[PDB]
Parts: sequence; structure tokens; C-alpha cells
Amino acid sequence: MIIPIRCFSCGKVIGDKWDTYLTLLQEDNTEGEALDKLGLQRYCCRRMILTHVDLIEKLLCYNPLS
Amino acid sequence: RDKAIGATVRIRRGPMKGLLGVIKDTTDANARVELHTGNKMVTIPKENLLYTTKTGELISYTEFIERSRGIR
Amino acid sequence: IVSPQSNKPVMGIVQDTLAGVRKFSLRDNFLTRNAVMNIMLWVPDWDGILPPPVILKPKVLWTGKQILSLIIPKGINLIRDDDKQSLSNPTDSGMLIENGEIIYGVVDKKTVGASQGGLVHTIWKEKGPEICKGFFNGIQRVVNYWLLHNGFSIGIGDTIADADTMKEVTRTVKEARRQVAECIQDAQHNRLKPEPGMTLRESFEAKVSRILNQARDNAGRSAEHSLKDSNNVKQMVAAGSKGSFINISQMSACVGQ
Amino acid sequence: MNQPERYELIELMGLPKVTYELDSKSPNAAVVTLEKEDHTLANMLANQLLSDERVLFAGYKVPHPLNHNFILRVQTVEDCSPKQVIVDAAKSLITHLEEIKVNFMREWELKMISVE
Amino acid sequence: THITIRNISKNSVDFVLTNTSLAVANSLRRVVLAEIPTVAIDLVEINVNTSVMPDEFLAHRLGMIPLDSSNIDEPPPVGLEYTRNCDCDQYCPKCSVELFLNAKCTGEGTMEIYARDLVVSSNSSLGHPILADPKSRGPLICKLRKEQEISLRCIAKKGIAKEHAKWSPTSAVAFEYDPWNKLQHTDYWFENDADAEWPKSKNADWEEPPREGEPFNFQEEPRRFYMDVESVGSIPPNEIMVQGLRILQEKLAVLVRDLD
Amino acid sequence: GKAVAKEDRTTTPYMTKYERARILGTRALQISMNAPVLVDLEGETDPLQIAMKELAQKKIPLLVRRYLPDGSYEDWSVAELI
Amino acid sequence: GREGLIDTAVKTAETGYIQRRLVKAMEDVMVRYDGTVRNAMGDIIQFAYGEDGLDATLVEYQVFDSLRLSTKQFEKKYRIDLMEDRSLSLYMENSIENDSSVQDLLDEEYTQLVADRELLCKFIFPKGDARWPLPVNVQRIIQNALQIFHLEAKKPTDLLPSDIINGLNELIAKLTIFRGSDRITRDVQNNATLLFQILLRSKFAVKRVIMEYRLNKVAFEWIMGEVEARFQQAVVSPGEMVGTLAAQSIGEPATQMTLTLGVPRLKEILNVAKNIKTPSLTIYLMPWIAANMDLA
Amino acid sequence: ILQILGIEATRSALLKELRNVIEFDGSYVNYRHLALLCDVMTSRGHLMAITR
Amino acid sequence: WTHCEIHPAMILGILASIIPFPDHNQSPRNTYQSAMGKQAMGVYLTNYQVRMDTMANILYYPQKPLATTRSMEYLKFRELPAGQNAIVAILCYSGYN
Amino acid sequence: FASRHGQKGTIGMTYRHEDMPFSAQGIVPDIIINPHAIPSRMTVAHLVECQLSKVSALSGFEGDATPFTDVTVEAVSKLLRSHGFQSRGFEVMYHGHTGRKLVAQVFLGPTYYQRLKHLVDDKIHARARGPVQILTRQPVEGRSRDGGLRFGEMERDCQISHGCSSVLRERLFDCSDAYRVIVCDICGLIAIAS
Amino acid sequence: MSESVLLDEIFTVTSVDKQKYQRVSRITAVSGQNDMNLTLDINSQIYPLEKDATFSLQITSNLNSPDLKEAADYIMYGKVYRVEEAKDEKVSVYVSFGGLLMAIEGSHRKLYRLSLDHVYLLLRR
Amino acid sequence: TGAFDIYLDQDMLMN
Amino acid sequence: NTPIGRDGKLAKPRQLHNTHWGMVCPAETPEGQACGLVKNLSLMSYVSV
RNA sequence: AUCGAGAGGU
Ligand SMILES: [Zn+2]
Repeated sequence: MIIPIRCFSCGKVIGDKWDTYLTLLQEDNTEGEALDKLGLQRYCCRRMILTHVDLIEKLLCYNPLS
Repeated sequence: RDKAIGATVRIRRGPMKGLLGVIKDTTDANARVELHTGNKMVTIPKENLLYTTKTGELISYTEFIERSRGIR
Repeated sequence: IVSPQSNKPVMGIVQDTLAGVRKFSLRDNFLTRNAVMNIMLWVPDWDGILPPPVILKPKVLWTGKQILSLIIPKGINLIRDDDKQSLSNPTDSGMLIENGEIIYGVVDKKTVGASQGGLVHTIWKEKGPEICKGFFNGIQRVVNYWLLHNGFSIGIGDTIADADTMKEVTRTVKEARRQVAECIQDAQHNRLKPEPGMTLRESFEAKVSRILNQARDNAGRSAEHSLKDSNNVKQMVAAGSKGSFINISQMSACVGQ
Repeated sequence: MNQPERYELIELMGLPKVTYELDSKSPNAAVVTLEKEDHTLANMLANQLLSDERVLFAGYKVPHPLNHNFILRVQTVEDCSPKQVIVDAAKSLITHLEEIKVNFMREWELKMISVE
Repeated sequence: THITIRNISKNSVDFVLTNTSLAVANSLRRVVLAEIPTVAIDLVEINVNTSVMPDEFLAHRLGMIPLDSSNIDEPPPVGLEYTRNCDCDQYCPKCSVELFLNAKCTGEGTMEIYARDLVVSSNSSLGHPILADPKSRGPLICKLRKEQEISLRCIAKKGIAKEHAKWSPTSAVAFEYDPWNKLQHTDYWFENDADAEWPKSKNADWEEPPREGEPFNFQEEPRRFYMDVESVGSIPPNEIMVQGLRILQEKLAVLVRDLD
Repeated sequence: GKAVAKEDRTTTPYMTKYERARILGTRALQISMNAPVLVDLEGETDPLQIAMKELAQKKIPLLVRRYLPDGSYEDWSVAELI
Repeated sequence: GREGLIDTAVKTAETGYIQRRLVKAMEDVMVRYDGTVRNAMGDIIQFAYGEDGLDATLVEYQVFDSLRLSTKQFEKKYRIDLMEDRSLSLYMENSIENDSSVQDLLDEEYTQLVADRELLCKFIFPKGDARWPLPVNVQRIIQNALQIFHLEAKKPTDLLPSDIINGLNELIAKLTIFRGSDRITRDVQNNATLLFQILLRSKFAVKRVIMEYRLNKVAFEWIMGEVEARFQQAVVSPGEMVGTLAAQSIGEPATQMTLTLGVPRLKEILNVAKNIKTPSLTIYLMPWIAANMDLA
Repeated sequence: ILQILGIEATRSALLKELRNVIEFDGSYVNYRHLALLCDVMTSRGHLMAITR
Repeated sequence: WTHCEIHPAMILGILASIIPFPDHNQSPRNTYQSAMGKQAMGVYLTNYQVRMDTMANILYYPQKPLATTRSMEYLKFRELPAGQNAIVAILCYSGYN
Repeated sequence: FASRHGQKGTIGMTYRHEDMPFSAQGIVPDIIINPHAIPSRMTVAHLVECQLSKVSALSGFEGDATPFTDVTVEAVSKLLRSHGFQSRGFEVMYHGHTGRKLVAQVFLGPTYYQRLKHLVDDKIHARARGPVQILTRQPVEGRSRDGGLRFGEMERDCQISHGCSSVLRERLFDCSDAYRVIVCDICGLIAIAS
Repeated sequence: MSESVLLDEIFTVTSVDKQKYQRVSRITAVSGQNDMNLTLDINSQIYPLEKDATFSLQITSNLNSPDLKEAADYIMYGKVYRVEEAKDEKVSVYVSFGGLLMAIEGSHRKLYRLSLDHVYLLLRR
Repeated sequence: TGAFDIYLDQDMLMN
Repeated sequence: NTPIGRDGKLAKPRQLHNTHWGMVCPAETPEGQACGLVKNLSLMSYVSV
């Protein structure tokens, strides 16, 4: 759906880094390098950026209007 | 036939103060109330509930009885 | 707890409690004052008296057997020799319980399982269903506290056998393959005498099945022997709580035929 | 539907915060039940008690994870009472935490000044 | 006692706690993770929600947003009180904070609703969403498309992580002691060589390695603990530490008062 | 059906577990329906516990009519049963 | 693995039907107040439940010591010859050397012991199996007596041989399963308690009770009372549903059988199949033939 | 066995084969239950099949 | 040899292709997972919002697995996953597991 | 809940962040599973998955768990050790209750779990009294319709072997379809009773 | 004035086995005059005993005396659970300190005071 | 449990 | 679906045949009465029209 | 409500 606000295990706020993560990826950064630049050291906090699937965007395509 | 049943209410005092709900049932002392959140269901003393009127006001229990009596 | 089907207990110590009572009753399990004195509050019907330590100097310590014996009611006698030589086992096998005190022996399924003639059956028959229930409760609570504060786990590292053991397994399987090869050669030249009342194809099939089963078992024995006593899979197998030699062999050496 | 309300971890609902009873089975032994308390207080309290020579026995247990409370059994020498040793350990812990606090704040101020 | 601060970040403090028992260090860790008060969105009243996000989905996301909770224990109007303890009918500036979210997408693209879009009732710097990212937006709340609207009012209250993990000011506490296992508090699992198969920690350089030939010290206890408290953003790490130490003290003081 | 003499009784002199369960249940049921209690009460409220303490003192006023397969029966007092 | 799953899914139904059939056949079989096992029609199925009248719950495995002992070892462990043997008085507070009546009692004891050994070795367990489930764990009671009374192996005992004989005989007379002054009631009582009596006589021989256990009068009296109580607790209660209990006890292990052997063989046995999958004979040859391959 | 050796030998054979079936896996059932099954199946003089 | 296989992993079905390292398991475990993967909660169709189904179960925050099979690209499990990556510890902790 | 390897279970208890074992980084597991589930079931793929998922979460590269590949556990172990972790996936963990360092090292790492459609609240059912069938006048079937639970043949057999005659009488008469009729003592047929 | 000292000797350690456990070791020892054999399980972690090490071993019925307790470098509290007299005058006594086993085999004259009862073992190096 | 019948002993109810 | 009797105990149709290689999934099959009778096509299996 | 079919759980 949409990136969770906090990590499930560490409770660290990740909901303010999804855009930064994608922007880093656009700049020829591996996912590991991008997560390093975001200061996500615990692999529990890393898995949630790594494995997030953004279904909100696909759900927004069924707009009753154009 | 109690007049409180079916009336929207908020919890006045107690650990669950500030929660909205609807009085599903009512005994003489306590009212069994359907909270809007978490599918929760509680029993709360009638004296512990602010009642919501048609104009958006919150009134006390005794105010509710004084309003229901219709004396004026 | 004891059923008439097999005149033996149908209830016993299982899974974490069994593994933790095997680990608790090990000889080198020493409990410090803090731990013993937190455990005492879990002993049901504790009379309020600390058991005297088995080591007084240089450090005051209790043992796992000593603390576990507080759960066995007084007047329970149980002898279980795995070897018929002396009451001085260097490996702490067997079992000796005298008046509710464990003298020697690690506590396992052979002692606290639903086995016939074990601690559960003895306690039931001698003391009653209520005191046997008390024994269940006490042993569960005490071992669960100790294991909660000790920790037991398993990982992918416990299914791994060292390089030399894998060479042993590979050589065993190679020899089995060789033997099956000469068996096939002999059967292809009418050199395989059929067993009495067995057609040639059936006799050949039985021979190859025996060879392959024996190869799997030999590889499994090598794998298990190489494994350490700190291995978590072997700890569970020794406790009797889960698994067996076949599982170790299949996970570590060879799945087999 | 059968969930307990999480505020029940913090609200006494009319229960007493501290209950103190004399253990009859043993001499100079008492049981202190603390409601809506857990290992945070119990662990340090028992450790501090065991730093004390007048304390023969000091242990604690949480009977069930679904009830927020803990029992603490303390037995002292004949010349002292469990209540006095418990209070002395609590006061000592309060003082200890106070030095922890003061020294942390001093070191934090020094480190921040170093940053600037 | 003593404390050595090894590192200070905007979000965490890395220090060494010495001359303390392991019980006290663990109680500090537990109280920091469980019992430090914080202000978080609790009750959400929704007037309009035409987004793809369900209402309780949105409510849960809003409650997760960290709000400035510094000095929440000072008496009002500098701090807050628990609404259950307060005398207000339902809520008031003493025991709550009001936030508002009114967003509407009239353009063609997608409107991303962040934490900076919340409007906070002005009674203190308490309850203001933490905007820690470089663009000062905060957590991404939602996304909308043309003609989709959100209109809601949030009541933020005081609480602790025991009642709900949303009231937690700390993410995780790193906590180590005895990096060389000189006390043998753990039996290292190994296949051929435990020393070679277990990586050495970074704190191993803050202690002297074991001396060959030294006998096992069976009277020693852990008295040096390397801790790292990381904050979520609502409270600074130093204030988290001081508040944890105050809360432990107050628990002990309640015990003393009740027994005496 | 012919009643056997007290001296001729051949059945076991012990209370069977089934007999004990039935006796306790029947006495507890009678107590719950306000049957006079033949033992001193120390504040017990459960009729089953009252019946148990009556049994311990052999104060349950009940018989067991044990039937032999042919139809002859023996009456045993709950008091005299071991 | 697919075969394993199929076997599970079929064996479940097979055994369910088997157990329903078993329970329906024996649901009415119950122990009556005269000790007999009968069905709802009053037809006698057994004259004593299990042929000994004991609850299966309360029985424990006991070892028959005299079964596997040689004649020399049996004599050594049980034969007392006061004319030739004087070590008995070394273990006793009272001298009984060259006593005539005591020797007569010992001779009667040993004659009964030899008869019991003959009956065991020839009629009951000719294959030489010694471990069998009996009421009362007598060895455990003896260990309890040794521990409780702090029996010092070096302390001479005040027990006389006559005390032991009279006590054991009275105990055996108090192990009543069937009650009645008739002749066949006595016969059935003796048969029911025969094996237990043999075990008791082998355990509590005077030579064992003195030279082996070092029991004293108090410990022996406690052992006698404890054995009597435990035995009276093992007797199957009248009104127990032994038929349904047996049905369930046989069916439950069937749910873990291997689906000739296993569930198929059990089905063949239960339906009394006139034609079975693997008819066979076990022809045993004569002792001189069976010991040679050529004649075989 | 029933037609050749009689009904008591038949009961013994029933017991032996029941025990062979049950105890092959390594399990054990008390003699009373097997004996009662055999006695029910042989009470009336012939083999009563456990079927309709 | 007359032919050659493109890849052995293609002998599996839809659900057996979601298992990671199915060749390191005992086969009935593979069958059990193939049965249980049908009952996992996820997002079944992107348009579940506009569909008035009799019953639907939707995971709030589905995550794609960290360990994935190459066949998942064609089953589109990463696009519409039905689980989450939990931090799991294999441990005996209090005996409630 | 279940893993992708036939490892299904239910939640038996929930612990908060402070009460669960932690690593030296402060990692607290989301789920704790019993070791005893692994040996008998021989789901080694579960352990290989956990180790590979840990490696991929640390490095960011996706983990290829395709069968019949040359991905060995030794290679994954070397990759894991390259990140400063014990190669086999073990971690020193500390006790949440006491902060003490556990004697055993724990197998800790990310694993893909699935929420299954079997929720306890979908299943919990209790009946005291309520609807009965029109024809038989026995408790109706089904949780959804307030129905009773079946006391079957096997349960009746179990209560027979127990010897509890009154339990059977209660379950099968007093609690299901108790009824009364008047019979004629002459012909034995149900009479006309007012 | 040492009526409680059931035994007092000097022992030299000939072998030590530390293969099974990490915290417990079995030491074999022989007296000064080769007239006793001892096999004792000790907590080698807190009190190691190397091969060829001489130590005074005492067995007492209590620790009432302060000097016996103070001088001892290692103290255990066990129960004598087995005693047998050999046909060649030799007596072997087996003691169990809560699971750690001791087997002392010697002459009846000086092992006559070791009966089946709780005892204290005091080692002093 | 129903293999027998329960009766009152009035001799005891007198006493 | 193989329309064999789901009550009759014929293990042979339920069993995984050698010829199922690459055509039917070796693993995916329901547990219970329909074990082996209900089958699932492999990924690249093509059914002729 | 009834009946039938199917999907599942242990
Ligand atoms: Zn207020």
C-alpha cells in the first residue's frame, strides 16, 4: 500500500525516507548504497524499505474522475 | 422503553474518556454502549456519559432526564 | 495420567521442558545464589528453606540435579541402570533417585517421559494423582524459568558436518555405488544365485535395497559421530524431545533410497 | 473481542500499589506484591537487596505474563525486618540513579560544548 | 558511578555506563523503551475522507507520527496531563493538543499529504509534528488524486509505550557488555574455533583483552555496559536518558512512600 | 428380586470409585435442594464440598443396592463401606 | 512423499471404521459385582476380568527371580539347612542352630518354593520370560521399607523364621478378590492370585528376608500392610466397562499402524476372513531333526 | 485351527495373531483387552466376526 | 541426447514456485506450503476497492520476500505479495511457543 | 501464521519491545518460533531462507532462492560473514527481563511469514441455549446460526469407558432434546394427554 | 579434638579428564603411600587441579570447627550413597555432591568412619 | 456409575 | 480434476506417476480425499487444442 | 428454511 510510518521491529521512522530512497535509486545508487546513505544500519529497518511495494499508486488509477 | 437507547454519547470520566459511541442497551444503572472504534463494546454508567443533542451540544445525564421529561 | 491401555503413563514432559530438563540436570550445571533463589519462588509448596549449596568455597553454588530434586516428592526411589557396573558412572548415565533426591543421571524421556516404570509412573503409583500433578507443575515451572533465562536455539549451522565427515560420507556412498555396480554386472551374467523362494529380479532388488540402506546408515553414523554435544539437533535428540538419528543423517549426510 | 484494555497495564482499578504480608512459613520473611509493575523495578530491587548482608533471601517472580504485577519475597536476619531492608535498598537505588543522572548531565554538557 | 559519552548524533547518544549493576542498566533500558511519556495523536474525528485509504488505516498512520514531546512532564501550560486525570469534560489545552488535516486535490497529478500539512492548535510547542527529513515534510501520510479530499481533526494525548508503541520516543537501545566474554556469560557456539568464527565487536577496543594464563575470575560481575539510545525524534536522546532515570527514581520513591 | 442377608453378602466391602462418584453426586444434589446437613459446616458454600466432608465422616445417609446378575441384591450402607 | 500422504488419508478412514466396529461388538461387556465379566444378556464372557480380576491401570512389571536361577543357585538363594548352615544365626538376634521345628518350617517353605518354581518353569512361562505386569510393585515397596527404616545391613534382625512364614501366609490369605465359603470360589481365588503368590513367596523367602534384605519386625509388618493395601487398590471395580475400554485400547494404536501386517492384517483378523492374503504354516520338526539341516 | 484343534486353541491363536499385529510397531497393549476381545469372539463356540 | 530441459524449476506449479529452496525440504512440507499459500492474506486484485466481493481479506502493508524464486517474475508475486518479512528468532523464550 | 515451508502455528503470546530478547544492535524479533519445529520436519529451506534473507537485507541485493541452482549454504555463510555477522546466522542475544546475555546464541534473521485466513475470532463459539431444529427439536447446526456442538458416537464411547452414566444422560437427554410423553400401560402406545 | 574428621589424607593427582564438560573435571588421585584411589568430580572452573598436584583431602561430618573451614581452599557438601567391603579387606565408598561423584577406595581401618550419611569434603592445595 | 441404585437409610436419619 | 471415486481407496490414480514430470506439479495437490486426484499444471505445460 | 454441490480446517 503505502510505506509504513515506523519500522515494525526497530520503531524507527521510515515514512519520511521513501521519496529520498527512490530519488537515490534514480541517481545510479544500488539499493544497499542508498540504504547506507539513508542511515539505515539495522537490517530490520532496512528490510522495510527494501521490500515495500507501493500499491497506493495502483489503487489511485481507479479514480471515478479523470 | 428507555429514551437513552440509540442516543449518541461520549464517555465523560474514566480511562475511556473521550470515546464516541451509541447506547445499544440500558439498565437502570449502566448503559451498554457501542464504541465507534475497534469494534469495541462497553458498559458505562449513565452518569459517566455526555449526551449529544441535535445541535451538536454535549449535555450531562441529569440534563438529559430534565430534557426528556418535557416539563416547561 | 496413567491409562489402562498399556498400564503406563499417557502424560509426560515434552518439548522445551524435556530439552531444558536434560540441560538442567547436566553435571556441570551450576546455579548461583541469585538464580536458585529466584527459582525457589516457582517451586510449588516450597517450605521456605533454601537448600544448602553443594559447593561452599571458593564460590557458593547449587547444582541442577540438586534444585531439580526439590520437585520430586520425598519417598520416591528409582533405579535405572543403562550399564550393570557400579553406581559410579563417569558419563552420568543411568538414574538413581533415593528419597526424592537425584544421586546421579541426566533427566530425559527415559526418566520423565511417558515411559513405563519411570518417574511419572512411579510418582503416580506411589503418591497419587494429586501429587503427580504437583510434580508436573513444579518440574514444568522450574525448568521453564531456567530455560527462559538460559536460552535454546537451532540454526543452519547445526545441519553442517565438517569436511572430513563429508569425505567419510562420500566414500561410503562411493563404495555403495561400486557394490551395486558389481551386483548389476553379476545379475547381467546369471552370476547371482536367487535366494530360496525368490526370483532373480526380486533377489537383486532386495540386495540393492540392503546395500543402499546400509550406505545411508553408515553415512548417517559418520555424520552423527562427527557432531558435537553442543550441537542443537543432537541436544534435542539426546533429550528425546524431537528428532532422531534418521533426521540428522538425512539433513547432514544423505537422504537415501 | 476478548482483548484486555492496554490501560489496564497502568491503572490500578482500585487495587493497592504495594501489598506487604508476613510469610508465616518462614521467620523474618515477607512477601511484597507490587501491582502494575514488572521486571524493571523488580530486577534492580532484588539485586540491590542481595548486595545487603542482612538479607538472607531475596527473590521475585511474575506469576503470569497476562497479569501486570510481581511478587518479591525477602527474608532477613533476626535483628532486622524485611520492610526496613526493602526501604533501605530503595533509598540506595534512588541515590545511585541520582548520581547516574547528575554525571550524565555533566558529561552531556561537556560533550556538547566540545561539539561547538 | 560514571558515564562516558562516546558519540552524540542528532538522533542518538552512544555512551558507556560504569560502576553500575547489570540490573540497573537493564532497568534503564526497559524504562527508556517502555515508560517515557510522549504526546501522540490518539482520537481522530473524520468529516470527509474520499481517499483510497480506509479511515482506520489513516488513523493508525496518524497515531504513528512523532510529535514534539519535550518537557511534557512540566506542569501545564508547559507540559500536559493525562486526560483521564484531567478535569476537562472531554479534552482541553491542559491534557491534549488539537491537530487538523484538510487536504484536497483539484489538480491533475497526485497530491502527497505529509506531516507538514497538519495544522496544530497554538498553545505550546508541544504536539508539533517532527519534520526531520531534509525537506522538512515528515512522514508521508497519504496520497490523493483529483477530487479526493481529507478533512479530519486529531486529538493528541499523553501516554507511554506500554499502552501503545506509538508513544515510544526511542527506536532501539543498543546494549552490550563484556565484549571479550571474560566472564563467560555465554558459551559461544562454534564448529572448529569459536574465537575465529565469532566477529569481534567495536566495543572490544574499549576493554583490555583477556590475558593468557589468567585464571577465571568467578567473583567478578558485569560493571561496564556500552549503551546507545536512539530517539524517534519526539524527544532528544539526553532528555530520554534523564527522564528514564527520573521515572525509575519515582517508581522506587513510590515504593518507599507506600512501605514507610 | 430377593434381598441377601447382611451375613451372606459376598460383594466387596470397599466403596467402588463409581459408587463414590454416584454417592457424592446424589448427596450433593440432595443438599443443593435443602436436605438437612448431617455435619458441622465451617462456611462451605459448594454442596459438593459439603457432601465430601460428610463422606469423610461417613455421615451420608445413603445405601447402595448392588445387584447381582441373577437379580438378587445387597444393601450396603455408605457408613459401613470402606 | 505423495505415497505417504495417500497412506495417511486412507488409513484414517480404515481405522475409524475398525474402531466403530470394535466398540459396537463389546460395548455391553461389563464387570459385575460377583467378579465375572458378562454382556447385556448375562452370558459369561470371562469368569474373572483379565483372568485375575485386576484393573489394568494399577499393574506394573515385576521380575520373577526364581525363574532363571539354576537349581544350584535356587538352592543357594532359598535352601536353609540349619544342620549344615550356621551363617543364619550370624544375621539374627536369636540363635536357631540345630532347631528341629524351625527346620521343619523351613523345609515346608522350600517344598512350596520348589513347587512354585516347577509350576512357573513348566506350566506358566516355559519360554523362560521373567518380567510380567503384576499388581503391586513389591520390589519398590521393599526399597521403600529399606529407606524408611534406615535398615543397617550390619544390624542383626529380630525376625524369626516363623514370624516371616506366618506373616506371608496371612498376607496371602488377605488378598481377597472373590468371597465365598464354597469350593470353586476357593479354587478361583487361588487361581486368580496364584502368580502373585508365587512372586510374593520368591521375594519374601526367609533366606532373602534375613540374609538379603536384613528386614526387622516393624519393617516387615509395614511391608505386609503396604502390599495388602496396594493389592486391594488394584482390584477392578464392579461396573467398569471393560469391553469398551478394550475396544478403545485396541483401536487407538490402530490409528498409527502401517497401512501381512498392520491395518490389513487387523482387518483380516477382525472380520474372520475365510480367505487371507498370506496363508502359512509353522511346522516344527522333531528335536533331533530340527537340530540338523539334512533331515530338515 | 478351529476346525482342526478346537475353540480354546482358536482363542489362543487369535490372541497370538492380535499381539503380532499390535506389537510389531513396538507398541504394547495390556493382555486384558486382547483377551477380552478373543473371549467375546469365541464365547459362543465359533468365531464371531466383528462385522454386521 | 535428443533434447535438453530449459530449466528443471519449470516442473513446478504456481504455488510450488513461490517456495524458496523447495529442494531443501521434505516433500510433504512443500505440499503443505502449496496448500497454505492459497489462504495467505494479501492484495488479490488492485481493484478490490471497486469490487463488492462477498468476502475479502487485505493486508495493510504487504512486502515482497527478501528471498525470491526467479519464477516469481511471471507469477507477479512481487507485485501483489501475500505476506511480510518478519524478524524471526528460533528460541525457547518463556515456553509460549 | 505460516512460513513458506509448511511451518504453521498460532500466536500463543505477545510480548512488548522491552520484554523480548535483543541483540547488541538492539534488534528485537517480530516472531519467536520454537527450535523443536525444525528437526523432525527437516525444513532446512526455512533456515537457508532466514540466512539468505539476512544477507539480502544487509546488502540490498535480492536473494535468489530458485531451486536447482549453485547457491550453496557455504557461499551464503561467506556473504553473511562479510557483513560482520556470524557466518551461520547466530547472534548473541540478551535477556529482556534481566538484560543478561543468554547462554545460547540465537538463530535470528528475517523470514517471510504469511497471515492465514484462520482467525480465532472467526471460530470462537459458545452455546448455552437457543434455536433448535423444527423436526428433531435439537440444537441447530453451525456457529453462524447459534447452533450446538455434536456429541458424537466416539464421545459417547469415551464417556462409556469412563463409566459416567449421568454425564451421558445429561449430554444426550437434558441438554439436547428432553421431552415427555404419556404412555398407555395396557397397549404401550403414546396416549392423548391434556 | 577432631572427632568430626571422618578422613584426612594427602593425594597426588595422576590424571584429569576434562573432555565431557566445560565446567566440571574428573581427577584421579593416589595417596602418598599408594593405599587409596580417588576419583573426584570437581568444579574445575572455580578450582582447577592440574596433573601431579598434591592436595590435602578431608572428609568431615560437619563444619562446626572454624579452623577446618577457614584453611580449606575448596568445600563441597555431599551424601555418602554407596559403601561396599571387598573380600580382600578393601572398602570402596561412593559419595555424591549434588551430582558430582566421588569414589574413594582404600583400607577398611581408615574408611570405617565413612557411613551412609551427609558429609563435607574439604580440599586444600 | 449407574450399575447400582441409591437408597436412603432411615436408620441413620433417625440418629 | 480426475473423476475417480473420491471414497474408493485406489492409491494408484492418486500416486505421482513418472510421466507427470514437467506436466503436473509434483508438490501442489490437496491433502485429504482429493489427494492426487486434483492436479495442477506445471508452469510451461501446454495443453493441445 | 429445506435440499444438493463445492471449497477448506485439525
Ligand atoms: Zn484537560
